[PDB]
Amino acid sequence: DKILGVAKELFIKNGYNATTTGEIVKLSESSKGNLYFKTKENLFLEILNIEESKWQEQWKKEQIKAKTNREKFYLYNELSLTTQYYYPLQNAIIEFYTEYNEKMNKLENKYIDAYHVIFKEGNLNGEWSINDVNAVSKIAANAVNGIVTFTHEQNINERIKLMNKFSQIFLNGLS
Amino acid sequence: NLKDKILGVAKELFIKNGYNATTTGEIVKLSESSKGNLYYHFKTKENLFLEILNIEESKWQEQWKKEQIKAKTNREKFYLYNELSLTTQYYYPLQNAIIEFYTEYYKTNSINEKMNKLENKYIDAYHVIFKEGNLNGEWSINDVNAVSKIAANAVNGIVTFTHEQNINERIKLMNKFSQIFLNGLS
Ligand SMILES: Cc1cc(N)c2ccccc2[n+]1CCCCCCCCCC[n+]1c(C)cc(N)c2ccccc21
Repeated sequence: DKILGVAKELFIKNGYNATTTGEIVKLSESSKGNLYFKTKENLFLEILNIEESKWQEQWKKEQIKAKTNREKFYLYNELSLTTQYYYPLQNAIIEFYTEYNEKMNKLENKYIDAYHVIFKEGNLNGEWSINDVNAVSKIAANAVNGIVTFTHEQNINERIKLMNKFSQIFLNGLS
Repeated sequence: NLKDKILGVAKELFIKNGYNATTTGEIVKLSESSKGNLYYHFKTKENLFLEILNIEESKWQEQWKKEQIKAKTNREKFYLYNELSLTTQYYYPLQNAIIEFYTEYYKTNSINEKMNKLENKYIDAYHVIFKEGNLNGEWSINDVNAVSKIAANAVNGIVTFTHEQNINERIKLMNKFSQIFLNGLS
């Protein structure tokens, strides 16, 4: 945990490659032997799992505010911009994909799961008629991740504005 | 020419060994130039890499001006541009030295300003697609500058975060997105 906490801080601030197990160990005393997650990957892939969940929990605690699935969608994407979980590691996560199908598969599904529920319960609630949810969930998720990640610099309220103009276009698109 | 040769050699070096690993001395010696001349044209490795990127955007835009003839309507151009963005990046060699470079100088605003200059140039492609689409009545976007930024960044996310998939599927999705997106505009 002293490892897992320092890593997150190092992976968020500096890169994936730019923070190595040398600097992580020196950051939390616990000697290199203690770091045995097997590889640097495993350490990192474990953090993503943690953070993806800390987000997914926060989303459940905050989705009550949404009455309809339409609102659930809008909101989920809005919250993605503001959260302190997962989405601030996406630079690392990108840098990770270049530098290297396993525990990754269980994450990518947990990552799209929030949209799966929304679109599934959305068909049950009759708000739209999407027939291939897995496609639309992976699309929506990644598009959103794009809007969050490829604008992390400019004014936060513009960001929120853009994401909502997105959510509108997308949902309107499905229906 | 020694500006171009520096750029060209630098590009290959970056492609070959990444951004961080490539030194200025390498670029210098391999291009039969000088640290002095490199400094006079680019000041830093960071800027040198930025001009490499400026060129690559210019080259990209040229591809698009030629490639977009295969797309008659702006609806078609939107579909295409997104495919290209996905496909052409899949085998883009600088893409790794870009990721490296970005996830390093994005906290620095002097650089990040110049990188948005670049990224805005990419967004411009969508701005044109949407604008001409308004003029042709393929759709009615009142807020084009926003919709462009969205399209571009939605496609970037699809391009970048899909990674765990087969390349024939990604195209399927990217086109599905292209479909869904356009069909929520009118
Ligand atoms: C040649 C060429 C070839 C292509 N297939 C191509 C495809 C799409 C766009 C440009 C292309 N170009 C042109 C490439 C010119 C360079 C401009 C793009 C770099 C600007 C930074 C973009 N960026 C931002 C904003 C935010 C991020 N978190 C981030 C993370 C990782 C990587 C990039 C990031």
